[PDB]
Amino acid sequence: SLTDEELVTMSVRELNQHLRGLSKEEIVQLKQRRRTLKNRGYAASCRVKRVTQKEELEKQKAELQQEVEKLASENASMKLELDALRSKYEALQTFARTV
Amino acid sequence: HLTRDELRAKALHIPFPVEKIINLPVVDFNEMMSKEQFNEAQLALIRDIRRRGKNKVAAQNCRKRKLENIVELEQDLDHLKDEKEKLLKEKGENDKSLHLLKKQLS
DNA sequence: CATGATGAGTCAGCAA
DNA sequence: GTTGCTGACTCATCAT
Repeated sequence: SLTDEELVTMSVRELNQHLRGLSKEEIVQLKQRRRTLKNRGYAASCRVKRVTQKEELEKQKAELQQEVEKLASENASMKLELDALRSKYEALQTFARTV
Repeated sequence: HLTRDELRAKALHIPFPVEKIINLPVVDFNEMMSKEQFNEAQLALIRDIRRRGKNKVAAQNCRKRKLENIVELEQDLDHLKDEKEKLLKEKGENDKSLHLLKKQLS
């Protein structure tokens, strides 16, 4: 007989060398079995690329998320310092106009 | 003509239509079930028709949520890139304002 | 028992 | 005819 891995990686031509002692229906069923194992791999490969794309999108999102949160936090912390400096700056200009 | 599930149900003398077996709400299904005297074969077929009918809806809903979740992730990436650009622009103007104030003060 | 979500596998049908 | 995809259905689980 033949295993699942041996059959799925077998080319069509190479499968023609493993027909010793098989009926016409046994050959058709063996090819149909190879097609089924092929479909099992197509489905698994289709799901690998979908998981790959999703995890890659969620990786960029998490990286940009912590990037944006740090930017928003540092911008707010610095805006406070700029408002305090500008507030003291305008008080000096106001005091200078008194002179 | 009659689907395979409809033929199986009538072959076991099930009086309900297949659409009713699948789509009746749980409460109406239980009370209807309680007014009958089914044997084990009949009960198992009714449950099998209902379970498969409901699960294939759950399977297609689950596939559609995967596609929608990808659209949301790409929307999330699009907004995050805009938010980062907006915060960088805000950080730039605030940097230029603070630099000049420190420069005028020498 | 009831229910719903989900990965893996299977089949059908498509385009190439 | 084969290949690679993919929507659809089903089973097997996990959870409430």
